[PDB]
This record gives sequence, C-alpha cells and structure tokens, in this order.
Amino acid sequence: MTEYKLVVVGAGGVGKSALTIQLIQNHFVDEYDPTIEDSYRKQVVIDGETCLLDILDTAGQEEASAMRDQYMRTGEGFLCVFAINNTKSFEDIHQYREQIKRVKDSDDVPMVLVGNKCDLAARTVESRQAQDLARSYGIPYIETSAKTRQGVEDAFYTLVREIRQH
Amino acid sequence: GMTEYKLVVVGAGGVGKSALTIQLIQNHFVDEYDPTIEDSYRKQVVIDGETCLLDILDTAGQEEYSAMRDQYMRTGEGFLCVFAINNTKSFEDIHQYREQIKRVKDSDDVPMVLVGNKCDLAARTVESRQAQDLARSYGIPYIETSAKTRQGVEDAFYTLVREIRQH
Amino acid sequence: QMRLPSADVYRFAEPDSEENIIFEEGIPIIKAGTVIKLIERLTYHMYADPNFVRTFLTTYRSFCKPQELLSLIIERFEIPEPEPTEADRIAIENGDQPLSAELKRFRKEYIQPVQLRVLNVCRHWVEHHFYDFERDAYLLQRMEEFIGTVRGKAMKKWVESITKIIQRKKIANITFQSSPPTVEWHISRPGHIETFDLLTLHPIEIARQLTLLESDLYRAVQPSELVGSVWTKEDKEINSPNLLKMIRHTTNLTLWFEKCIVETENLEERVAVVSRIIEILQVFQELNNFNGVLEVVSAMNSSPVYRLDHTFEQIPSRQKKILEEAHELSEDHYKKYLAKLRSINPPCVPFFGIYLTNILKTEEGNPEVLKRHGKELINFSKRRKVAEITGEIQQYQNQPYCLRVESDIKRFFENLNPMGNSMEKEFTDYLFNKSLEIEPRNPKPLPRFPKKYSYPLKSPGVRPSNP
Ligand SMILES: Nc1nc2c(ncn2[C@@H]2O[C@H](COP(=O)(O)OP(=O)(O)NP(=O)(O)O)[C@@H](O)[C@H]2O)c(=O)[nH]1
Ligand SMILES: Cc1cc2nc(N)n(Cc3ccc(F)c(Cl)c3)c2cc1C
Ligand SMILES: [Mg+2]
Repeated sequence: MTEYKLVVVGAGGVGKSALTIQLIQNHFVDEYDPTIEDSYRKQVVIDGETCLLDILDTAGQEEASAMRDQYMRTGEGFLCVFAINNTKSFEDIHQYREQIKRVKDSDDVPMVLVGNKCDLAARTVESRQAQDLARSYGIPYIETSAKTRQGVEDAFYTLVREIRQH
Repeated sequence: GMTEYKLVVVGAGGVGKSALTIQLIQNHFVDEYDPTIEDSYRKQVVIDGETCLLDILDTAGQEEYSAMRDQYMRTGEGFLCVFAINNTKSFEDIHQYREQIKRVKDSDDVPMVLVGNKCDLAARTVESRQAQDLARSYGIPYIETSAKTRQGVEDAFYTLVREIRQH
Repeated sequence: QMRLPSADVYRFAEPDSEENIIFEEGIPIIKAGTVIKLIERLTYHMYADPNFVRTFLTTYRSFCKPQELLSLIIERFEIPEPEPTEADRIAIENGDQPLSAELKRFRKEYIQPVQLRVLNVCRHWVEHHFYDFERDAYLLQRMEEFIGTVRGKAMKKWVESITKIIQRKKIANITFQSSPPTVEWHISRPGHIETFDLLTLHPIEIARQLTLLESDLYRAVQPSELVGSVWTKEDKEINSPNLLKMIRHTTNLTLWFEKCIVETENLEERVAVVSRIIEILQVFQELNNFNGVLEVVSAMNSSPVYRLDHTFEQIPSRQKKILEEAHELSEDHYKKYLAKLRSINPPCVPFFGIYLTNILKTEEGNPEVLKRHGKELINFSKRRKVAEITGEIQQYQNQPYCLRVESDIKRFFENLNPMGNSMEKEFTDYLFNKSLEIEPRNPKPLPRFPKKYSYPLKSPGVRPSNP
C-alpha cells in the first residue's frame, strides 16, 4: 500500500479539524479548539487500491503564521479550505496557494479547493467565484460540510487522486 | 533442502519466557530485536554436524487467549515447556501444559524439553533438584537457562532437536 | 543562523553531540538521547513532528516520571530573551527607537515556535493521555496552574482553549450516512430472549451483533494498558482491564462454539451445528471481523473438536474450503492475515494477540539505554517501535461499523458463560470427554445418539434479505 502525505490548510475557524475528524471518526466536532498541529492516519481503499493516508491538520490562527514552511515541505498534497460564510477566509486562500508554491518551488502541486460549511444557508462566497479561482489554479473545487459529511470523502479522496497522478 | 523443525515454546506469562527465543534468534552479539520481521523466528543452525532450519513459535504475551493454545500447539513437532525458577506457580503449571500437548498431538511420547529460566536476580524458589526429578518422572531432558547471559539457550533448543531426531 | 541563550541559563541550548544525541542513518530520526535532548526535539523550533509527540507521550513513562516531564517542559517554555545588540545600543543612546532585528527574529523563529510546541505537548497530553492526570490529582493541579498563568497575547488563544479542554476532560454520535441494514430474525422472534441460541438466532445477526460487541471491546483498549507489558504482570487486572475483558470475550465465544458442538451428541444435528458456525465465520470474513474469524478457527482446531472425523466428513465441501481459507490466514506466523488486514477497507476488528506479542518482544528484546562515550542515553528507537504498534492499533480503532445494535441479542452474548461455575481445567476436560463419548477412539465403533433439537435444523443462509 502507498502512503500519502495530505496537509489541510486555511484560515482559523473554517473547519479544517472538523473535516478531518469527520473523515477519521465519522464524528462532528462542535467545539472550536484552535489547532497547533495534529496528525491522523487512515487506511482506506480508493479506486480499488488500498491507501494509507497521513493527514496533517494545521493551525489557521495568524499567531502561528511563521511555522507553515516546515509542514509545507513534507506535504505531498494540500486541502485549501475556506468557509462559504466567511469572505475573509476566501481571500486568505491565495496566500496559502502562493506560499505552498514558494516552499515547494513548484507550479504543479496537488491541491483541492474546499468551500466548507455548505450546510449553512447564510452563504457569502458564491460557488462561481470559488470555481473561477480553482480553474485559475488548475484544481478542483468541492463544497463540503463537516457537520453532515456532504462532500467530505470526495474532497480528501480527490486530493489522493491528484497525488497519485502527480 | 534441509530439514525444518517446527518448535513451539509454551509456559506461564509475565516471567521472562520470551527471552529464550529472543536470545537464540538474536544477533547473537548486539542486544536488539524487531519481532515484526520474518527471520526474527527462523534460524539456520548446525547440530551434530547436520545443518537444519529452526522455525520457532513463541506467542509470549497471548497467554490469556487460553482457548487458542490447542491451535498454536498443533503446529509444532517439538516443545519447550518453560517455567521461571523464581516462580513456583509457573513450575506447577508444567504438568497441565504437558498434558495439553499430549492431547493435541494425540500421543504419549511427544518430543519435549523442560526449561527452567532465570529471568532476574530475585530469589530462586524452585530448586534444580525439584525440576530434575519432575523431568525424570516425565522421561524428558531438563535445561536451565539465563534470560540475561544467553547461558543454556543453545543447549535448550539443540537438545529438543535431538529429542525430535531420536524420536 | 540565530544565536541561542547560554547553556548555563537555559539547558536546552547545549550543542548536539554524540554524548547527548544519536540520530538514525525530511527531518532527523532519533535513535537515542538524554531526556533533555529528547524534550528539545519534542518541541524543536525548526519543524513540527506531531507523530514524535504521540510516540513520546505514549512511551515516556519508562524513562521519565509524569511529574518530572511537566517540570522539564515548563523549563523548556521559559526562554530568556537576548539583550539589545550594538546597533540597538547606539540607537538607544541617540534617543531613537532600536530596530531590535535580532530580538524580533528570535521571538518569531525560536521563542514562539518552541512555546507553541510546548503547549501542543500539553494539549496532546491532556486530550489523549489524560490517565496521568486521573491517577495523580496534584499533576493536574500543576498543569492547570501552568496553563492558567501563561501570559502574553501570542499564546492567548491556545492557553484559553487548553484551559477549557482540561475542564471538559475532568467532567467527561456518528454520521454514516447510509442507513444500517435491517436486523434479521430466524426461529427466535424479537423479545423472546428465552429461546435465543446458536441455531435459533439468525446466523447473519449473530455475526453482526458479535462484530459490534467485539468492535466495541477492540476500540476500548488504551495504550496505557499496553506499554510496559503491563497486561502480563501482577497488576494486570488493574492496569489492563479493557484488554482483558476483550480477550475473555474471545475465549468465552471459542469455548461456547466447542460446547455447542460436543454437547450435540446426534451426528446429524452436530453437523448442522458445525455448518452453522462456519456460516457465521463467513459473515465474520465479510465484515472484516478477524477476531471473530479466529474465534471460530480456534474452536475448530481445539482438541475436542478437531478429532471429530465423522462430523468433518459430512460438512459440505464449500464449507470445508471456507474454513480452510480462514485457517490459512494464521499459517506461517499469520503471513496471510497480516497482508489481508493491510489490504481491506475498514471498519475491521483486528486480532489483538499479534500486537501483544510484538509489543512484549520489542520491550523484552531491546535495552532501555545505550551506553556511548561514557554516557547513558535513552534508547528511543525501542520506544518508537512500541509506538508504531500502538499507532497501528489506534488507526483501526477510528472507523465505526454501520450496523444496528439489537439490545437483547447483545445482552445474550454479553452474558454468555459456557464454563458456568467450573474452573478451566475441569471444563476443558469435560469437553474432551464429551468428544470421546460422541466419537470414540478407533477401533471402538460409532454409537448413535438421540436428537435434542425440536425445531428445524435448516439454516436460513447468510445472504441478507431486504423488504
Ligand atoms: N455548521 C458547520 N459548522 C462547522 C463546520 N465545520 C466546522 N464547523 C464549526 O466551526 C468551528 C471551527 O471548527 P474547526 O474545525 O475548529 O476549525 P479549524 O479550521 O480547525 N480552526 P483552527 O485553524 O484554529 O484549528 C467549530 O465550532 C466547528 O464545529 C461545518 O461544515 N458546518
Ligand atoms: C483448516 C482446518 C482443516 C480440518 N480438517 C479437520 N478434520 N478438522 C477438524 C474438524 C472436525 C469436525 C468438523 F466438523 C470440521 Cl469442519 C473440522 C479441521 C479444522 C480446520 C481449521
Ligand atoms: Mg483546527
């Protein structure tokens, strides 16, 4: 079985940890406990092949912004997460994208753009706007809910497929 | 190829039983071990001039899975019955292990050796004469081993292979 | 490169040497080190390694007491700031604001990452290794105090968070979201617990409810029950109660299968019993319940059962093959089991026995310390090997089964007690004697026995139904 190093990045509070824990444990975390850095593993069959996913769950709080280079070096693929009810988190995406490209010195890094909290009606970022950005990056856009599981496997396993074809 | 012998180690848990096979298979001059890799329990040896392959099953740690003992024992042609010389209960356990081996193999004459293992510096409570008498009553060899110095370890396994060859 | 505080005022700034740290041959892997060096690298300023944090927090008690660990990471946290540099000094002397470039860099690249990583150790400690605090209330008071008195806005969000997490842990729901299959019933109907038995419950539902039970038992075992080989020692009932409950369930089910078989004296009925057990095995295989698979295989390889040639002869060839495939998982030191476990799609229930043997042998077969250049270094690669096993265990504990609990069937299997009040040797001898009675040793001829079951023996099979 192949091992894949996935990294989940994005602004504080957008639901990076809730997405990860929903994937790992099938459980929704209601609490907002800011992450410093957490690691998870998951054996899973994707497209008929057994994979071992190593998932690095990172800090979104700005106070941790000086510590990103280190995990970006190890990651093979990145989930870039914003919340569809938070415009600022969407604006923060481009900074993560650029830093990842910078660190890995590559224009061709596996990534998926994720618009989280799609269970909430009060949307402020339109799908089209996020889709346009994703196309400009050459990556898929998947809307998710860590609360209902909508799109969660699709976002993570799509990232696996991109690493696999890299 | 060469003859391969399927050896099975049995005995009470929690009293250093695992040191016997570890010390054998090991190094045999750098104290370290990874039980995770095959060849951590397979070993090519020369005994009385004849080269052979030892496959040792030691399920140390699984003693509470008591209903699996028959299944593990069934795989073996020769048995080391191990007690700790500072643990009288483990010595008293030997009779039932021997009875259980006889039953699984459906035979009164299964190749086996009795091994008294010294696993620490705590006071001995089973005298070697006690263990010799028991082994004699069974018609099997008795070997004492140290869990620290590797003393007696080759003797225990080689003696069992001889019991198999002379069965 | 950043200058560090003097090693005299701050112990974690000692230069690396082979007298205090040894690396394995994109971050370094530590083979051995002093506790000070291990803690420095646990909280290193250059990189994070959350897996190192798990390994360390799982295994440290073999070389450091919990009270001492807390003192050491508090010491690590308390980093002195450098004095102003010559350029700063000159600025200040002229009444200007110093650039303080070196100070700002040291804060940003050394102090804040190290302090955040100390806090991450505290967070992981509390969230995933809380038993230290359950067993030592003073340790918890010290942690609460330390966290509750960290000042400064940089750490504030995490300090306030960890304070809340601790308070929650002191006083202390699944989405799938396809629904679980419908519960299946055979001769015994819902609520009629008095009639529940091997042949009257549906074999599909027997396997499902045992899988839920065995999954829960598997998922309840903590690393604290495993490190230090404590399940093998005198205080095992104190230190490893969940592990032992799990193993005793497995043992009881195996003995129940043997008992059901040898107490069915009539050959035709006994064949139906064995055949039903192999059907349950098939559903265990489908559910990836490898504990359940081996429960059955252990029963069929047991002395009382294995010798029943007349029974084996009448088992359908397709079921012989199933049993054979299951048994072959265990051959050659579980070679095929290990490959299958690593290939399936969870949820599953691993066989725990292999993990136990590998943990015990890793601990027994490697030294606590390495002696180098006159110094004793903690052998950390030994602890990493143990933590790789506990990590694999935890990885299979995450995924829940999408199966509905049936409270009565669950209770029936929770309360199974095939030995009754008998001791093990007594019961075990009884089973073998029963075996000898129902199928005597050659050349004694085979007796006939009366039937004991009044209900149909025909199985409903193990393909699920769906109205
Ligand atoms: N309704 C809804 N709430 C969500 C969703 N995902 C996360 N949340 C909530 O949003 C909050 C933040 O979640 P969290 O996973 O901690 O975010 P984070 O991105 O990991 N934060 P940090 O960067 O600081 O670690 C929590 O209260 C969580 O329950 C979602 O899909 N829907
Ligand atoms: C792989 C395997 C092969 C076996 N061959 C025999 N004769 N048994 C014992 C036995 C007794 C009575 C039965 F009804 C059956 Cl099915 C099986 C075997 C058990 C196992 C696990
Ligand atoms: Mg988070």
